[PDB]
Amino acid sequence: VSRRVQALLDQLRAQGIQDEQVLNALAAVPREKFVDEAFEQKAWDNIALPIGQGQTISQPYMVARMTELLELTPQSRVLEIGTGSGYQTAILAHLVQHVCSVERIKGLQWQARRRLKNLDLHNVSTRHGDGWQGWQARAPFDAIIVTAAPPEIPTALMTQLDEGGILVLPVGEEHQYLKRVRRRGGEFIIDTVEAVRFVPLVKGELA
Ligand SMILES: Nc1ncnc2c1ncn2[C@@H]1O[C@H](CSCC[C@H](N)C(=O)O)[C@@H](O)[C@H]1O
Repeated sequence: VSRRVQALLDQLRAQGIQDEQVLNALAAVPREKFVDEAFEQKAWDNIALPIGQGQTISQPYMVARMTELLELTPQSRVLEIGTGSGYQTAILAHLVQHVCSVERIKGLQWQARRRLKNLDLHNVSTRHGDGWQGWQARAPFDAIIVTAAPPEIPTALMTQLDEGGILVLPVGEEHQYLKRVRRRGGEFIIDTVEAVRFVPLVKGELA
């Protein structure tokens, strides 16, 4: 593993990431493939970077943290909202049996699908759509992860959780916090994790 890669991993560990499976997945996904050639030198810096349409690839720490919170196993059926570059999608694909991923901007969904195909990842289903609606046909899910921030928790994304299912998302506008929602019998339990700042999860009209 390259110097820049081990530098990132060490930084993430120092920042409290403990799941070595998640770190191993991070190491195995060529992050540079997910940003423009112009950002090649900084592709492994622990920062967000511009991707195709006013959107950004998330900071590797935030990716690791959110991925940890989902408590994934190789049996997990996962729903991801906000494919973007496909970077987080690729990470999840290394960890679980199947990932379904929804992106509202057709241009991004299309490029992401190709990238994942190019990485020999065959356990991913991608969709151009509005993730406020989840993906009912593929439901329920053991884990749902949202990489854009709605002002409220989308109802469908609780409904589509299986028993013991975990939803992880940033919530808010002026004040955003990362939240974990767990389905437990007749109840959902909502915990607050940390402060964050994401682009909004945009409702309806597909870009
Ligand atoms: N309603 C919606 N449904 C699906 N995706 C949405 C959405 N609103 C915003 N998004 C998308 O959420 C993404 C936030 S950037 C996500 C980064 C991505 N996880 C990666 O690794 O590259 C953007 O691509 C944006 O288009």
